[PDB]
Amino acid sequence: RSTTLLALLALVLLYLVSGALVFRALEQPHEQQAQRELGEVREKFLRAHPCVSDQELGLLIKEVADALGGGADPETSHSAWDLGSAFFFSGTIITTIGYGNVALRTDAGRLFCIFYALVGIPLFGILLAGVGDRLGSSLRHGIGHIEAIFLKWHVPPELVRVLSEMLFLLIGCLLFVLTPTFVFCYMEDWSKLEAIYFVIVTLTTVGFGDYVAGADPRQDSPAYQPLVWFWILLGLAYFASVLTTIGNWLRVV
Amino acid sequence: RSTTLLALLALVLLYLVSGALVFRALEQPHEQQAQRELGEVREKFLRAHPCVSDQELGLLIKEVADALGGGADPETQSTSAWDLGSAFFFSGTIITTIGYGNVALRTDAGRLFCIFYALVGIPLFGILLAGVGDRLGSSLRHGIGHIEAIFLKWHVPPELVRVLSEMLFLLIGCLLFVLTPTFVFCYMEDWSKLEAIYFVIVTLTTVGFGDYVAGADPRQDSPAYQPLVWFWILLGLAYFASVLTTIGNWLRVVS
Amino acid sequence: QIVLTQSPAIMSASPGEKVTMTCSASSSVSYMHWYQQKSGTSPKRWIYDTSKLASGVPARFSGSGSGTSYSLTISSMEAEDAATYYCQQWSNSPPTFGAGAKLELKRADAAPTVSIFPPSSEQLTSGGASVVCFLNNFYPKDINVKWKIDGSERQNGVLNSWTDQDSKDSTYSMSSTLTLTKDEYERHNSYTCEATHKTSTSPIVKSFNRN
Amino acid sequence: QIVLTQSPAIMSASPGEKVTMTCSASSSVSYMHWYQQKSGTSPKRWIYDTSKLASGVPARFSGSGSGTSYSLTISSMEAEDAATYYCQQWSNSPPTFGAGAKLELKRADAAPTVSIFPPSSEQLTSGGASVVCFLNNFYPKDINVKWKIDGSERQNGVLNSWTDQDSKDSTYSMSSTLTLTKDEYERHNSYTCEATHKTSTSPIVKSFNRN
Amino acid sequence: EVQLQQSGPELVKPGASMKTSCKVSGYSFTGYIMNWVKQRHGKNLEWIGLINPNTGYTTYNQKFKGKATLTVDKSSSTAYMELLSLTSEDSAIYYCTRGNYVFDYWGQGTTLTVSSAKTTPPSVYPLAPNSMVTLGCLVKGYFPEPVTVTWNSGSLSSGVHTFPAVLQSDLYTLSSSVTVPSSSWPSETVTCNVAHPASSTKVDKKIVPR
Amino acid sequence: EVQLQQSGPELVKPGASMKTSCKVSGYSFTGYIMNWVKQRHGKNLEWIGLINPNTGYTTYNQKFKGKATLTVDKSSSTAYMELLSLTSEDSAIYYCTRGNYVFDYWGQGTTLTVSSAKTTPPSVYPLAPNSMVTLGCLVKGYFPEPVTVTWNSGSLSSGVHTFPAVLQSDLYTLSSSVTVPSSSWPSETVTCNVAHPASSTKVDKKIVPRD
Ligand SMILES: [Ca+2]
Ligand SMILES: [Ca+2]
Ligand SMILES: [Ca+2]
Ligand SMILES: [K+]
Ligand SMILES: [K+]
Ligand SMILES: [K+]
Ligand SMILES: [K+]
Ligand SMILES: [K+]
Ligand SMILES: [K+]
Ligand SMILES: [K+]
Repeated sequence: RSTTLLALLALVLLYLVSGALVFRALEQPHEQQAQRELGEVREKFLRAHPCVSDQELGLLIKEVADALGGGADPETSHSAWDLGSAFFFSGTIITTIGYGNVALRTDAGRLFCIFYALVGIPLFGILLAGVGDRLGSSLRHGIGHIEAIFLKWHVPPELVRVLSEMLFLLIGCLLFVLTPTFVFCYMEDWSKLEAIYFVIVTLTTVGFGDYVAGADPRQDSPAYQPLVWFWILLGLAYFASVLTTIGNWLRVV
Repeated sequence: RSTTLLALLALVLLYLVSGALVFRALEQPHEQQAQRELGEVREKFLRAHPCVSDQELGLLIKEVADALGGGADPETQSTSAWDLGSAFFFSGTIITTIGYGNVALRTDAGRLFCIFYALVGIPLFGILLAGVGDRLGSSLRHGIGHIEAIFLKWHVPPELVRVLSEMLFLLIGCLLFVLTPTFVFCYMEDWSKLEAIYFVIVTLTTVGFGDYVAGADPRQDSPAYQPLVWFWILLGLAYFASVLTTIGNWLRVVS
Repeated sequence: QIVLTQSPAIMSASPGEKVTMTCSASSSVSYMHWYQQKSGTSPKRWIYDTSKLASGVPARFSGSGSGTSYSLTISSMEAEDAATYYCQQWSNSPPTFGAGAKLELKRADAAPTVSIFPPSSEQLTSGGASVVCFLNNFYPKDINVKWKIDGSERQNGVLNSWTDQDSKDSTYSMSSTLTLTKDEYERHNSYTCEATHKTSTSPIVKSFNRN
Repeated sequence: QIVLTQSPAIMSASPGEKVTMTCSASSSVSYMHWYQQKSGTSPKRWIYDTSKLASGVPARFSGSGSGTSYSLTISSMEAEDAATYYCQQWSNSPPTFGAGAKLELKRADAAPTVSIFPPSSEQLTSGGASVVCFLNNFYPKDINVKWKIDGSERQNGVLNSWTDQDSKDSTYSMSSTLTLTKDEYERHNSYTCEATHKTSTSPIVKSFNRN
Repeated sequence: EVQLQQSGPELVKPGASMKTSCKVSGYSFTGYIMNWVKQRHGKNLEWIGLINPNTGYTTYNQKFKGKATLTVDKSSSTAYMELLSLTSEDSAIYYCTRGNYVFDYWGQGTTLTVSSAKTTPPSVYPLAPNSMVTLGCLVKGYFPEPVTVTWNSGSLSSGVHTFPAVLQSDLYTLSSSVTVPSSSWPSETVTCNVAHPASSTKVDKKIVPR
Repeated sequence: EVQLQQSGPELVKPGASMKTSCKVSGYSFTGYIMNWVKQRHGKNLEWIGLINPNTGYTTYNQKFKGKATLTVDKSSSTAYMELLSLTSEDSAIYYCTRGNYVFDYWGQGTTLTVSSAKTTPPSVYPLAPNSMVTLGCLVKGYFPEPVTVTWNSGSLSSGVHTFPAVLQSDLYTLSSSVTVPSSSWPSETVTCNVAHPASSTKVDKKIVPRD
């Protein structure tokens, strides 16, 4: 194990460094794109409105930046701390996803968040194990019946078990990965790529926060907005198995 | 247990609803004020600049918002977030499942690579963490034994000494991985003690909001600093893994 | 879609009275503006940004308010202040206005001088029959007109026209015009125009016989 | 803060010739503007936003570039285009300018007509002694003037004044004035003005002896 | 003196479109946002939309999205409003007004009438029946507005009311009253002078006792 | 026709301050940013700062933060620049120019001369010595600009170079050359005429051949 852990550590470091090289290569070229876009917007505005000095437009952008920083929203509801959005935020905590697309501004908010998480994550952890098993056993009950069809075509039952488990992690995938990606494509005006990126960043509990469904009842399908927390809960369970199977494979080799 | 799970599920929902009420109560008033301040800024700008319509100032603010959202800085008008140091650190935030996100991928290639980087990366790091955890346990318990034996030397009961050691274990970890870093970051990042604790905990819970990130500050000429923290994360997480599993047990005892 | 409510829609003030009209907003607004309009002319910016007077506006005018309630006040009512006053908001697009508050001068009550006029010969030859009633120089504006043909009321083919408050005597006047075919007209004989005003418990009735 | 570098500072064209003058920026800018200036007049907006022509500007003028390198081009030089061109930026406060590039008319090389004048009696009586050299009607502009007192070069008390390219003959002219005390003047005898021009391998020299 | 000078009243058929103008003077047209406002007798003053004359930028009240097109001519510092497929609901006074928060300067307004009615001269009928006597003129079945009534060519100006016109069967009707001492009539002549400029009609009626 | 009319040249003592004006016409003064730009022969065009004449908002070049105050009078649509504690290095041409990204209209410029010098009339010295012959005038120790130099009262104007004046220790010096056929001189009297309006000085010097 001594050898193992130091070997494994070095492997991970190399992985990180090679990850670093790949990311820098892909991302460093486009670093200043948002600065260029802001500059484009400023200069285009000065051209359109000669009563505005570059310096007066300057303060506007700083004052607007501070407002947005405080959670102001470009308006042309929209409350990120209405009961629906605040529920969803609390959800982001216990799930360890932590999008952060909306930040806490109050020291009281932060203090409470600490205790809320410290008590909340394990509580959810317990329920997750629970929901995992309950669905797992129920799915396994389903798995047996599928195994019977494979059994009655004279497939060796160990092959059938793996075949069923593979089908297990494929039906789950279709149910929880593909449906949402399609759903989000339509609902969020994202590309199918943006949607899978969101889904996986979400279910891995990484939760960058560059993409968020929002669980914000807006209109048209307001029920679905907080309902996606259901997909998250169910999805997280499926993905737990997926993560362990990938993990076990690495252990196996 | 099916009855108990429904009870547990509702318990979590109540917990979320109570969380939601507290968060709204504490955070919504400031968010409403921020909205009022944006509106005050627009109304002053229209009074100052008669050649600008409400709706044209509206597009400016929306376009500015999108640019700031992409990580544009209001303070500058010139023209590395993806220097080898920060890019390494970014990769670190993925496999740890922390995922600060204080810098976003802009390329479709970047996102596609991230998917497979994480899918392979997280379980790999999971394995290493279990390893580091086991090692950590052995190290501390063997070490705690010597001071544990001093309690045994003054004739105290063995079953008492186990729990004393268990409590002592928690104290050791906190000093090393909670309090020291909070004090470290307080000085290094120019945060408040509470901001630092908030960061530390949000980090070790692997929540990783990204409102607070150690090293991120553009000004600091300390790139070696940022990965050094990533070693604290590696050691911290196993400690907090134990804490998180144990507090679950406390809740198991309560249920 | 912010709604501004001015009530009452019409109000009256003796010279030297302090007058205050209020504007209620359906949701919060940072600033309220006010316009003055006199019949025949466009609205004039009167007060802007809640309490700022536009150039010519005399000092006897003030504005005030905040949130969802705003007010225009006249310290002492003058003749030239009789007009319609509109609030408008632009804290939210689109900008919107109150339905306006018409401020009339108060004066001594005056009974309508009532006149009735039978169809001219000239009009009958064309086949139309218009009976005209002038209720002139009365105050207040509250008035009811009824037409009777042979002592039974008629409420059909009647068109009414009111003047604005007279700029000199502050009275009102109205016209009522019964329009009949020559046939309907010639069928009946007694035409009476009956006016019900505050200045009398007994209607004012002017009449003629076609005879 | 941002520095705009115009190289070369001076350039020359015959009419019909293509002219390209460049503005390199210390750091990237989104747009370059250009001004034309002629002696005795304010700069004029010539090209703005890199390639847009101001109202009067003839079509032979164009602009181009991006980032740190921008250029102004005359497809076919005309005589009226001899002038100073400035680039300027306002992608970063404060807005900044180039030093300016002078565009001169090309013409046949011409030798300077050189003349030396001793101090006038009138000036000597007040105790000053100005020796004046006129270097007249030469092309190109590049010229070096050396003063020699009893064979020994002198570069102190020397004041040079140039005219701008003549609008008729396209030549340059300059005056050089060695200003001495009467005392320094009266100590020596031989005063020479020596001009180094493209038109000769052997310097152009006018001299006089005080006797 | 900042000034907004609008074009004159317009009459158009149902379904037709219409274009009205507002020339600004005393300030820089391109420096300030231009707006149009609709005033109908029944309803509130209603903001139609704005144009930025410098950028050509336009936004419309949702209520007028399809109806109205704002444009400007920078060179003549004139703003234009076009209204499409007109109904009687578009009969109103329209103003151009300047401002981006408050409407600080307004035009004199232009009256739009949407009507299938055709230029018709009035029939003018005399109204004959104390110290004072009241006579009148009924002026009926004219189109379009206005008419003017005077009495003895303006020699009678005190004791004179002209009532507003009303629609009687898709054309206009009004009357005018004059009050004179009873000694005066029918002792001496009282004649109303009616002008309808649209129809070039100028008619005098002597008031004769019944 | 947009027009920026600057006030006339300014002569000030070292340490004193100077206020200069820029009156606009042909556009709305308050609709556009007003800038000030410094032109000195040995240096780049320098942006001094800007005022938003509608808001009164000012920004300065860090280099001029102490030196310059910009104000506006909206009623007279005039921009002002004040320069404080004036040094030799402040002597330049100053422009008011309009714009918020490019300078689209410029005033005609105003010249500032910082100098201890008192109104001093010039000393005029004659410069006397192939087909052609060159004569000259040395015009030295005068203040302020300008002087007018003619030859035989302007009847002799071809073959003339008058050089730009140069400030040397707070006084101006210039020279004029005239080239005439040697058959002309000394056959014909050639006099240079120097006028200094400031000092109401008119001097005529005949060029006489040295003995
Ligand atoms: Ca918000
Ligand atoms: Ca919400
Ligand atoms: Ca028309
Ligand atoms: K963010
Ligand atoms: K986890
Ligand atoms: K974020
Ligand atoms: K996580
Ligand atoms: K996370
Ligand atoms: K996160
Ligand atoms: K995040």
